[PDB]
Amino acid sequence: VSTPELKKYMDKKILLNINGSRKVAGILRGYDIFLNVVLDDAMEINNHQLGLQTVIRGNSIISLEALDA
Amino acid sequence: GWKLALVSKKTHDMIWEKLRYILQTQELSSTLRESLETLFEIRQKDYKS
Amino acid sequence: NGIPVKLLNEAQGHIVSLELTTGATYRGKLVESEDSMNVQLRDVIATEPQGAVTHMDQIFVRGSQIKFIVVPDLLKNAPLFK
Amino acid sequence: IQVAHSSRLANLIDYKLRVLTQDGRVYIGQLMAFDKHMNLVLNECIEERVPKIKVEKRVLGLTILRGEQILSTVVEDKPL
Amino acid sequence: MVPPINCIFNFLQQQTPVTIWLFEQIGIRIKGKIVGFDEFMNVVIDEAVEIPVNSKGTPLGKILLKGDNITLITS
Amino acid sequence: EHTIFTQLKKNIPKTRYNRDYMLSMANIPERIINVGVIGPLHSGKTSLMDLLVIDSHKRIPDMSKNVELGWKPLRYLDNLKQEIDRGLSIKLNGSTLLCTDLESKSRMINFLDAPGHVNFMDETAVALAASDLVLIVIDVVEGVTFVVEQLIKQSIKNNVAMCFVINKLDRLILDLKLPPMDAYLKLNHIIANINSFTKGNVFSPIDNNIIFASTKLGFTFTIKEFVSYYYAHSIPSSKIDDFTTRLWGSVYYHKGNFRTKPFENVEKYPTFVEFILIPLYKIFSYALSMEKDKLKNLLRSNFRVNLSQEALQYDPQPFLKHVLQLIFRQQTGLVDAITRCYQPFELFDNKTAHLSIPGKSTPEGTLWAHVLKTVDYGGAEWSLVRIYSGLLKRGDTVRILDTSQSESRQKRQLHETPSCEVEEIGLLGGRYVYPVHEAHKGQIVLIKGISSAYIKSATLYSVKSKEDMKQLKFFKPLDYITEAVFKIVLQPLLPRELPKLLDALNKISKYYPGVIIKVEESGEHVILGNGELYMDCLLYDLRASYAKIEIKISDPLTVFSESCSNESFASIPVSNISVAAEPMDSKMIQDLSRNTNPRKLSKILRTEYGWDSLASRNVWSFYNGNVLINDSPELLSKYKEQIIQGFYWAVKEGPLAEEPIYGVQYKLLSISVPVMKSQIIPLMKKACYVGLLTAIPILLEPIYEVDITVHAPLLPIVEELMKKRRGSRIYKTIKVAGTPLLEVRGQVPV
Amino acid sequence: SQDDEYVKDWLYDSRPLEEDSKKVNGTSYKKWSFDLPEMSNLYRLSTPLRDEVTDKNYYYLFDKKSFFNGKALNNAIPGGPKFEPLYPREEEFNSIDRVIFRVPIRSEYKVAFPHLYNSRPRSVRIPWYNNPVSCIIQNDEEYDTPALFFDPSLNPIPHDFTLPEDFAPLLAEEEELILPNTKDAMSLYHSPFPFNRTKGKMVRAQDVALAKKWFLQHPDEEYPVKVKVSYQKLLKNYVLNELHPT
Amino acid sequence: SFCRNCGEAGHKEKDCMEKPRKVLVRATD
RNA sequence: AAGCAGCUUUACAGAUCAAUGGCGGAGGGAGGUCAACAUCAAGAACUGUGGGCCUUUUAUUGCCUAUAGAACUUAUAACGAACAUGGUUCUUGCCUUUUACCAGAACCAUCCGGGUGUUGUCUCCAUAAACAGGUAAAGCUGUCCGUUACUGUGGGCUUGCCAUUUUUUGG
Ligand SMILES: Nc1nc2c(ncn2[C@@H]2O[C@H](COP(=O)(O)OP(=O)(O)OP(=O)(O)O)[C@@H](O)[C@H]2O)c(=O)[nH]1
Ligand SMILES: [Zn+2]
Repeated sequence: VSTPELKKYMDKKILLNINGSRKVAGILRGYDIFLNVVLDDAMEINNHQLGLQTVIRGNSIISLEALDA
Repeated sequence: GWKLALVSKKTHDMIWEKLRYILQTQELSSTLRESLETLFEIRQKDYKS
Repeated sequence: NGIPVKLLNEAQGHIVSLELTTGATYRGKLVESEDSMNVQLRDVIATEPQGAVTHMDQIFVRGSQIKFIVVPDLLKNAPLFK
Repeated sequence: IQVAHSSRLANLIDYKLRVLTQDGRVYIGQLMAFDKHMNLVLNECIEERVPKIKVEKRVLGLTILRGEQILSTVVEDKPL
Repeated sequence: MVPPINCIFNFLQQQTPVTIWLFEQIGIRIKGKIVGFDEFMNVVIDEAVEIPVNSKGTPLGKILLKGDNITLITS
Repeated sequence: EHTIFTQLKKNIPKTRYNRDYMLSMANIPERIINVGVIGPLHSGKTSLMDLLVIDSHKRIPDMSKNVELGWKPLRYLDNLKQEIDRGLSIKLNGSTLLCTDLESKSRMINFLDAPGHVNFMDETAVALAASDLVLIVIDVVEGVTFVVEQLIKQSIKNNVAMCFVINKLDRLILDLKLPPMDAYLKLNHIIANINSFTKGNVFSPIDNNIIFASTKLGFTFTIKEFVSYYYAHSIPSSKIDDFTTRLWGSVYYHKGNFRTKPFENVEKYPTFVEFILIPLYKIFSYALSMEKDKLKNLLRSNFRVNLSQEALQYDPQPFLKHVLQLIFRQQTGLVDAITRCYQPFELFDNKTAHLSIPGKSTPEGTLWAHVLKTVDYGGAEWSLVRIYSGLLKRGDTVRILDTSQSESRQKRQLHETPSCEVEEIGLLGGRYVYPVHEAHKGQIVLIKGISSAYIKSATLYSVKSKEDMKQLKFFKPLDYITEAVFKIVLQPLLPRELPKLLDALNKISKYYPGVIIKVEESGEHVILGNGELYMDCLLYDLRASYAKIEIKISDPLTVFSESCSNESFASIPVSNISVAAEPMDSKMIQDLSRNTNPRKLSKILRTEYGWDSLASRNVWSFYNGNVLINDSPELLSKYKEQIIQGFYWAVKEGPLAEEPIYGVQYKLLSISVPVMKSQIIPLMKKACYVGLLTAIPILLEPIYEVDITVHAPLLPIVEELMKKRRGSRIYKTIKVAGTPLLEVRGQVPV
Repeated sequence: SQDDEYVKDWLYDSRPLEEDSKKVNGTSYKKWSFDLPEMSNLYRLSTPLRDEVTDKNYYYLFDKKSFFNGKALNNAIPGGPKFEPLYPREEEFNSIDRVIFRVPIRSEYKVAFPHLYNSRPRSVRIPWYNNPVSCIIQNDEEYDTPALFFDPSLNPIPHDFTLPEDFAPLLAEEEELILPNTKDAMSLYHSPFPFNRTKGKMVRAQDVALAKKWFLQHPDEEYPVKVKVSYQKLLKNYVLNELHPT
Repeated sequence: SFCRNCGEAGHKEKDCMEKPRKVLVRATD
């Protein structure tokens, strides 16, 4: 019923934390009522970059920190 | 106005109500609105002129 | 509304702990807790079950993988119960 | 360890509950709040983990528990 | 705000190559195009290739993708 | 003889909440919301705080049976004896309450009853300087007056949040006898005026912007409150939000549908009327007139409450207040409105910057608090302090800077402070002081030991290091909304009681902020205040609480500022610096009276008012109302601040009647200069005096703008009073909608 | 009949409702409580002996405290009584050399704002500054108007998603916005103390002051000398009784 | 105006002589 | 807010006709121009219980805390939505001395009365309420007696309802 109010959290370099103790880097380009996450891709978790913009199903995300200081 | 009030008060009341409706529950013109306002004012004093 | 969602909304600002399904026990201030429990933390220290300890600025959690949250004992007294 | 002829969780509120969880942990302590999802907000929570023996005992206090992580709850005795 | 709804519409517009990670599906990536759409994550991808990752090319054809298994949807 | 105040901690009222929990959550900077409720005269805002206080506390001892019924309003924050017998609020008096949202997120709210009488509005400015959010309580039967317009404009100009408790709905339903369609058009007219006088911000009961109330009758309600109490079970729980956003407006409802246009054969009421007002109209009319044995069935079936056996045998006004306190069962939705209106990040960073210097931030180790005013609270004197950073304790050494000295040290901050220790700290309760050891960030509190080392407002700060006072921000001298104009001249009757009166005036210059006390030559004391009721409350405070001596006071007098209106026919030098004088433009003096480096000033003056370039580049400084223009650069800038201090000392006390000089521009044409500074400042003031008197002088008269509410057939009588008093003109006669009143926005000299 | 139907059975008794039990405490006759039709009938029959002054703002210069200020300041009010000066007061600062004469200070100013317009007041009670502007509609048309209508003195006002069909408003069971007692109950609701309520205790027959209403108002119009002297002297007795709580 | 009680002119409801429903004078003295 | 599950209730159909356990009972209701005792002008101000702390011996004072209660009047402050009278002293008037006065103040009083609590008495209407200990008072307690503690009909609601990411229909 409640939508995520990340509207002052937009365009942040996010360290995601997903299934498998893995991490995803991405700037916060857009979201919606499911909290699916559009993010511009970066070096993903010796290290590699795949994708251009990713739509993230939120059930993958264990947590996410904002490295944007 | 005054005469109307004296004789057919109910009728006058009805008329007033109608006017009010026109003012509020209808997209009236500016001039029309002004006229309505004037009428209301007159009613308040009961035809001073 | 759900009573623990209210009690998490009433703990917004104190130092709460957060055990997750990956075991990543976070601890710090609370910022947000919606009806669907998006939990946000400032001044948060992180402790893993493996012994990994980190510190970070501000974190978001999507609530689908939260085990439990340790509320402080300050909210036991008042006011949502009686 | 006793009980009355109880019907549902709300009439047995504040009691000394043992709570079984999916992750091999047993939470013992009193209750203060529930929900539709059996979201127990335990009053004086003590967490019991068994690393492979010895019951790793942990003091928590007042904890909101998300209900999907819960397996089943046990009623022990009266409070106070 | 630009939605992931309209971002999957932009994936429909573009059909650029795809590197999907999958939720509790470790050594399988799905590559190809993104065409479908639902109010849920129901989509479709034809001529899909399931790639295990360094952490070969396994034979696979079409996929109707029922979205209970998704970590990434990228293009 | 002075207050109603509970000194005893065994006789403070118990709360439903726990006050120890209230302090225990007070450390959180984002919970505590400061509400300074400001209003017009007699808006019910004190009565609004009665609802919150009676909801919070278990048993107030001051509630008699006339209150527990609900006959006489429990004016609980009106504790001064002047506030008792005048029937007004005269000083800032609020409370600290825990208050729950509809989500039951309970927060500490520090209320502040701004006095709403228009000659008290300086202290309302205190409440505007103290508050994150403001409940602008608005009469229905008077509507948006000019005072409402200025409170809106000033709360926008202080970067403070906006909520409107539209009070007095029973005066629609019972005083004005209005039908629901006409009262709905009345509320449309009020909210349309509100959304006109606010710049780009829509307020509507669709949002949580506007709360409705009639606070004599025990209730207030948001539409979110009313839907979430009573339509929460008839509607499935996913459809609440887009229902509450279809209540207010021209939305209609027959059976399940929602057309914006009305229907054909049923012609019925809008959704707002039929879902909000029409049950509320039926509540009022059935609590008054219906037989009692049917009211229990209606309030049990519909509103799910029970009338007790004591509640059956009440009287119509307390029975109706008890019915409304069962239906609108508390004041929760008001607090949910205050919660959903104010955000900390988007408003607080500019609200901490308007009443200070706009800077980056402060460290959280150092302390930074705004001492708003001393208060003559119960017992001794306290000091109303909002902590913007840090943590105060009892016995904390802290430095105090009176804000009159806050500009000049700010210049020294561009590029020593009396540190009085805190004696005691208590929460600003109402008629009780709850002593608290620790006051946190964002918590309005009262402090004893500070009230000596300053006069009106202070910047209370503790610094721990050397470089952390470099980035410190000082608070401005608090912009009171009306200048003190109404003058009395004061002298004690016996000359031997002269020092005590001085001490009394010291207390007054602390207690009442807007009064300014000028000590003249003859031993007389010019006392300047905002108006008449301000002055006789001031003089009761002299003659009965502070001095207890007998006073000779003069008549009503006025500041009579001296000014210019024409060319000066002579540029005559004076020796003991030949300077002319020109009048300011009317638009320019208006733009300068709202107190609005050099390249921005030169570009604004040259592209707005039509200035010369030589006049725009060559300006010393601005005192308010009057500018100083230049026409050997070392000899100019060698005595820069000496010329400007002589200019200040000249325009503070003019040539004719020792008066301020307001509205004259000085053109320093030339200067003939040869221990020098003692012959520059009085030569500068003689030069300014000659420059004034070479033009033909005018004596300026302050003009009150008048608010008049009069029942319309008593309208020409007002013109009689506007005629028989000279200088008085009616400028705008407004028909206040839906009421028999007229608002006249006239003007009259002071 | 048919206008005084609720009270005629018991208006003219020795004690009106001493025998009945649902209206009165008992035959000791020490408490009373009325139904609103009985109460509205008692309101309507007693037009000549009640307060038609229902506004409290009418007593601006005419309060108890206003008369206390008139007494303490040797000062007359036109409708108000005159007294002795409480203080025998006799004899640079407040001379005509230093006084701007613009507003002649009428004594109504000196009783209205007593600390401002008086050099040297003492024993002065703080006067009740005004009530808000009582906009009470009087409904004085021959029992012809409903209880809720738009009065002739009122200024005019110059301005998918679905739900269940059985989703009703609150109080949708009843159609009538007003009742046959609503026009009477609203008139009762704005009345002063005797009629403002429907229960109370028995204030005795010598303690129900009926003419006290008449000299606490202004004199009506063009009454002669002796009658204005009567109003002034009865106000003088009233204020000498209110100054001294025994 | 006239009387609300009886409709006759001259007096008000507070000084009407008929009971509220919803001439010759001893003079020349 | 129709229904079902649950809980509670009375009319009950039922297990014992036990030992239990809840509720209710261990001498009524309405009152009365009935009186008796309190109590009613104040740190906005009240008591109950308990702890702790200070005198040179812990006594009568006075505080800090914990909880349970504050009936009656009180804010345009007052038991009374009304209002008299008397005394003393001072200051005015009438004056021809006092009483009787004019009329203001200050401090006191006296009268018509009033509220609330408890006790008792009286009137009207009714009617396992049995035994034992005490106080200034009560089912206060012990023994004890009805519906009845284990189901179903009939009422009330304190609740829930009428797989597709964030819990309950699978990592
Ligand atoms: N008829 C009616 N009167 C009301 C209502 N609400 C308040 N009042 C009256 O309005 C008065 C408002 O006075 P307060 O609000 O207590 O004092 P205040 O508003 O702080 O006064 P100021 O500070 O001078 O503005 C109250 O004394 C009430 O008698 C209402 O809803 N209906
Ligand atoms: Zn008549």
